[PDB]
Amino acid sequence: GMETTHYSIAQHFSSGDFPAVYACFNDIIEWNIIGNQVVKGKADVIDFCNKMLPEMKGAVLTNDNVIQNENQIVIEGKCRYFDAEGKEAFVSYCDIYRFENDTIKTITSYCI
Amino acid sequence: GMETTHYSIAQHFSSGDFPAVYACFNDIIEWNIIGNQVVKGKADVIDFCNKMLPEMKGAVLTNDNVIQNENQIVIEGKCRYFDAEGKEAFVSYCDIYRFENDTIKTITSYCI
Repeated sequence: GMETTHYSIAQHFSSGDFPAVYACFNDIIEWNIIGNQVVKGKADVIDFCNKMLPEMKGAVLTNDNVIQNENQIVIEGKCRYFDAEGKEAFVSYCDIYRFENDTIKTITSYCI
Repeated sequence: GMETTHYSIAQHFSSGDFPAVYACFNDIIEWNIIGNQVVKGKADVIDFCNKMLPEMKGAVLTNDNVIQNENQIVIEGKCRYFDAEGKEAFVSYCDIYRFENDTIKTITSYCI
């Protein structure tokens, strides 16, 4: 049902596998990366995700926790990557999805 | 009912009015301030909140959005405060509460 589809979409996006869910983007999707920027519209969000994709492919992302209602879903997780000293580092993230039926209407990401 | 009580508790904590909800803390409550620290146990979390309270009283906190299931609740908001130049600044927060019936079991805060 809808709950399982939302769950899957969110899991894929949060873990960096953006291309698996581009077809689920609303035409006017917004991605609000808190403290950074808001990317708006299907084409601009897909292009931004594609620019970012190699960084995700080189990193290791683990989704840790999920909070789901009928409409909105929240995923916490961590992204392991390597810093300037070429040393291991971790970004802790919280991604919040608002769906409009089976499309992603908004994504809000807190990344620390 | 339970949903409205959880909602109220979370609203008060997220807006910095910690003393209104100390009586709702679980004995082994944990507050995980992402990228900072984990404060553990009722007494230590209350003491930490009390140390922080004057900073909250001098700031202006606005809860913007809420995602609630039967158990866990997520509040997004912003805290307006003044920086080193004595200039206005804003921390964007996402607070995630896990309840154990009517007690707060865990709080996880992402603050940017």
